[PDB]
Amino acid sequence: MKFNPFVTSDRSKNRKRHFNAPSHIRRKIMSSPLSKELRQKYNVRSMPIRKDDEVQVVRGHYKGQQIGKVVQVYRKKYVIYIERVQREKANGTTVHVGIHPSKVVITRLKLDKDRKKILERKAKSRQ
Amino acid sequence: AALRPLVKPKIVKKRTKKFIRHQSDRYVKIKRNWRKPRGIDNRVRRRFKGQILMPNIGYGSNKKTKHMLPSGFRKFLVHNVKELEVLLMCNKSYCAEIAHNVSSKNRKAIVERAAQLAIRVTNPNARLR
Amino acid sequence: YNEDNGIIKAFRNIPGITLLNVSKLNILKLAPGGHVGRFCIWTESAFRKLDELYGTWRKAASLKSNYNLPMHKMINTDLSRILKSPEIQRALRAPRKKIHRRVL
Amino acid sequence: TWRRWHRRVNTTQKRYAICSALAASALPALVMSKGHRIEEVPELPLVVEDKV
Amino acid sequence: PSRLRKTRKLRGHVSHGHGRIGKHRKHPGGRGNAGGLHHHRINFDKYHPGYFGKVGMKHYHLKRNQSFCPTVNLDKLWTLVSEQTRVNAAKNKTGAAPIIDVVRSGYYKVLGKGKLPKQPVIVKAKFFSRRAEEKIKSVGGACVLVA
Amino acid sequence: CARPLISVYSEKGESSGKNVTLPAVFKAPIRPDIVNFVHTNLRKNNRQPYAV
Amino acid sequence: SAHLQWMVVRNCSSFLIKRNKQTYSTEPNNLKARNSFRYNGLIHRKTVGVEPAADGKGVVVVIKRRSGQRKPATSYVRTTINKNARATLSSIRHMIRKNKYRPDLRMAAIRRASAILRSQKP
Amino acid sequence: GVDIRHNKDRKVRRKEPKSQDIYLRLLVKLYRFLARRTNSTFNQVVLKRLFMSRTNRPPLSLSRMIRKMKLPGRENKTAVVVGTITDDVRVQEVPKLKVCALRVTSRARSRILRAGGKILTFDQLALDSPKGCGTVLLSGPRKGREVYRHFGKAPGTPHSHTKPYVRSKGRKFERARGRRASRGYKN
RNA sequence: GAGGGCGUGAAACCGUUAAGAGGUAAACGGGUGGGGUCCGCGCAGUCCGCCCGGAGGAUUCAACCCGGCGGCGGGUCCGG
RNA sequence: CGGCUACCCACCCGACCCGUCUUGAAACACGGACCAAGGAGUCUAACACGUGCGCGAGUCGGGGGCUCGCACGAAAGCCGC
Ligand SMILES: [Mg+2]
Ligand SMILES: [Mg+2]
Ligand SMILES: [Mg+2]
Ligand SMILES: [Mg+2]
Ligand SMILES: [Mg+2]
Ligand SMILES: [Mg+2]
Ligand SMILES: [Mg+2]
Ligand SMILES: [Mg+2]
Ligand SMILES: [Mg+2]
Ligand SMILES: [Mg+2]
Ligand SMILES: [Mg+2]
Ligand SMILES: [Mg+2]
Ligand SMILES: [Mg+2]
Ligand SMILES: [Mg+2]
Ligand SMILES: [Mg+2]
Ligand SMILES: [Mg+2]
Repeated sequence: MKFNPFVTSDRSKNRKRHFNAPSHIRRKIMSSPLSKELRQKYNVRSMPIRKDDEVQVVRGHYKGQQIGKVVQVYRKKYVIYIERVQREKANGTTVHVGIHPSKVVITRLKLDKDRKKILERKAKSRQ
Repeated sequence: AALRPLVKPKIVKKRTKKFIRHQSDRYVKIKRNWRKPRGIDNRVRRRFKGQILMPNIGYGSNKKTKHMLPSGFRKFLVHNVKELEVLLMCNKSYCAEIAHNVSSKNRKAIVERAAQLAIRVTNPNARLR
Repeated sequence: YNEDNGIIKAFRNIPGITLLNVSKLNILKLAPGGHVGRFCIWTESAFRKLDELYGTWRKAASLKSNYNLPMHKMINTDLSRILKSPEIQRALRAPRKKIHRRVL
Repeated sequence: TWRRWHRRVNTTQKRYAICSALAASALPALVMSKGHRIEEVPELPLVVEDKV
Repeated sequence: PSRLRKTRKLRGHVSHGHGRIGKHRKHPGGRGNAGGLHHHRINFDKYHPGYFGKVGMKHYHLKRNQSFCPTVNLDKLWTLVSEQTRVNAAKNKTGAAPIIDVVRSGYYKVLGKGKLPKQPVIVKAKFFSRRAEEKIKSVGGACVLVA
Repeated sequence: CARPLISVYSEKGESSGKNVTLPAVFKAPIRPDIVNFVHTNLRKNNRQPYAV
Repeated sequence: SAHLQWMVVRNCSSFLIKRNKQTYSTEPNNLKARNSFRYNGLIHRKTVGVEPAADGKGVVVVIKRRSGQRKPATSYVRTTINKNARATLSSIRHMIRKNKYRPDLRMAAIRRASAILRSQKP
Repeated sequence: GVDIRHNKDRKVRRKEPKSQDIYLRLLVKLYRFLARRTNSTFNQVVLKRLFMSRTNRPPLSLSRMIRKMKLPGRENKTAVVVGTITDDVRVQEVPKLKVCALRVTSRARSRILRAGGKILTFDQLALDSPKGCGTVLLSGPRKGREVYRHFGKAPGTPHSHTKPYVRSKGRKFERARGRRASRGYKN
């Protein structure tokens, strides 16, 4: 139950801060859980996403065991795009299909210096 | 030929017309519901013959046979199994009727439990596959 | 309960539950919805402190200053017991039960 | 905005209602007739230890 | 309680409980107390006798503070002091009497009433009516003034 | 006035030897008028001015 | 305190269904459906009720203990009877009549047991 | 048509007690049973005074309830009051007497028991005296209620003796025209 | 049957189809009759439940006692 | 085969268009082409009376103070030297 007098239970204010949060908060909102073997290996529940991961879909019309690479991230649309997930139009042109990143399981990361630092902050805080 | 309840007599209704509102025929911004005309000139209040008849306490039905379906039961709405099982004691006078917002999946279980307990359900075969 | 020691932290987020002190009672908690009879669970020191806090009919309340327990309107009130005790049925007329309907 | 929102009750009636509600909480047929589940519960006025 | 209000029941009637002929408009007679001499005198006289005019001396800057003299009766005069005192002082002890000080309770003037029991007492007050002074000398107590 | 005993249930759920005499509040009278009245007026106390 | 509990529970209580017409008490230990005083299960000090066995076979009978109120774990003692419907009907007749325990509502227990046995058989 | 006589048969009596109080409803049930199964007019009067409202069950005072039992022939008779009893501050000494009444106040119960008496409620009164044998019914001062000193034919015209409405009983508030002879008229 | 002011889409009104009707403008109330849509009913075969007297098998009470638990009802207020 | 029905049609008899001012309305008195939504005795102070409740020669905390900073707590509870 909410105990701060400085955070809102209010539906209007929460939806407004959600749909108008800037990009460096939209990164935190578009966050994905890690697979259970990788959370065993790294001791961390969730991470922000980027351009270069290896991604499996857990629910949708496109489900199960299809570990592909992300290519674009519209933070404006709260949508990532996956390389295997396609659909043709009428005119035979393929187009990526929108997947919200809560329905996304990360199987491999892209390792980088800031990702090592974020991962170490997660492990140090989970303690 | 379903359950054939207790002794229900020849019901008289004293009028079966569901009395109409004055000048509801002439317009369509007047719906058909009854409403007491309180004009200072109105022929319905003055009770001229050849005008419509006001409802009053004389037209009331018999207290023996108030709220009687023609099958012979008194109706009682039901949502689920417990409120069906309240009629386990008095089935031969009071029929059950499944509410309109009950889904088919629970509706067939209700009508099956009612068929076990021998309780009349007035709409048993609607909303099926 | 009385003498808060951490029972609020324990019972706090079990849903639908109410946690509530003795010296600060609520009618809005002890009868939610204006119907009497909410189930309650007490504690030893609380359940001993009740008779100090409201008294008996013989001694006044010690913690609340001027307050006694209320007056009681009917002392014994099993109406079936009263009507089927012999002191009333000595002094009754008779059961008159012939219907005497309309004669044509 | 100056509608008479709040209402005052006498303190003796405020205490009388507390006494009446606690007295109604003691009878088992009242509290089952509100909607709780006391069918397999021990005594009515439950009183646990101070270890709780 | 709009649901218990008369107005919710009065719907469907044309004049809403104020007549078709009369028609409650705005302010028929006047406002407030209009026509106290002119056309409401049959209400003002016969329902408020004495409403018009001056009577007394004009007293300027009156304080309800100097004229403060509450009264206490010889009925109430015992229960300013606990009843243990009147029992012990009435249980044939000696010639002595208890002192009841009404200025402690907050009463300045002791008026006379009836039913003063024969038990003698000593009363201290700022003022005394000769009725109550006779009653105290009749039961056998004494009157004492203070300042 | 009939004042029964109540056995104190331990945290395991078993009645201990400790017994507390029932206080008289659980013998007080029961008044749904006064409970409903005071409940109504305290609910009136629990609100704000609102959209004027 | 039976009449106090009745004057509290007869309206404004739980259960109580008032829907299109007449009231149905719907108490969980009741003989008939009528929200009435003689046919009451929660309030009286001595109560009789029957229920179906969860096995599917037989009729269980719940009789209130009378030895202690304010103790609903032990207040209701229950038995199961699985017979040829005539011996159980006579058995519930003996258990009502030859005890002092509620000489009323014989026929309430009997009719409810008879209806539940006919509903149970095919 | 039948009756050129007017319609005024429906009496304006109080059939059910307008209060919702449970204990009062149970007393109504019991005394209605006694008034239709005993044929004693004492039960009729107790039943009507239980129906009767908050105003017309005015509180008895302890001194009047003493004086009406000091009358010759009422020592063993129990004084029964419908309504409440207030303790009096006037009289000193209270005899032993038994009183059956609704809602006796705390100090009144205190000094009745200090005198050594016994009070009862109406269930105990029914269990003792169902026909009300040996009971003297008492009544409270209805006309002493202060609203009844506004009611008359007028507040001033044939002397009227009936206390006109005013805010503050002082000078300059309703004293001048028609209350004294030097200013206009006098009543 | 959601096609870019695109959820749900009412009424006044209009088009078309289907039915019926036509000199006292149309519309209404009481009373019926004719037709139509549709419901139920099974269509000279629809009543059911109990008890008692007859023709079959298959079971095990019960009548009687033993054993056991729980509860009712009263008594010495025994034991407290 | 039975069926009331807000379906339609036939026939007999009764049958003037509603609202309001008015002694008088079908009026050659006024308003109304049709339809959907909005649309009118509320709130406060004060008084009087009836009613219900509590206490009772008292009664009232409505102004303050008291409790740890906890959603419901702008609540509730307590003061009486
Ligand atoms: Mg908002
Ligand atoms: Mg007219
Ligand atoms: Mg009228
Ligand atoms: Mg007027
Ligand atoms: Mg006639
Ligand atoms: Mg008339
Ligand atoms: Mg749509
Ligand atoms: Mg659309
Ligand atoms: Mg045609
Ligand atoms: Mg005019
Ligand atoms: Mg004219
Ligand atoms: Mg007109
Ligand atoms: Mg006009
Ligand atoms: Mg015009
Ligand atoms: Mg509207
Ligand atoms: Mg009043």
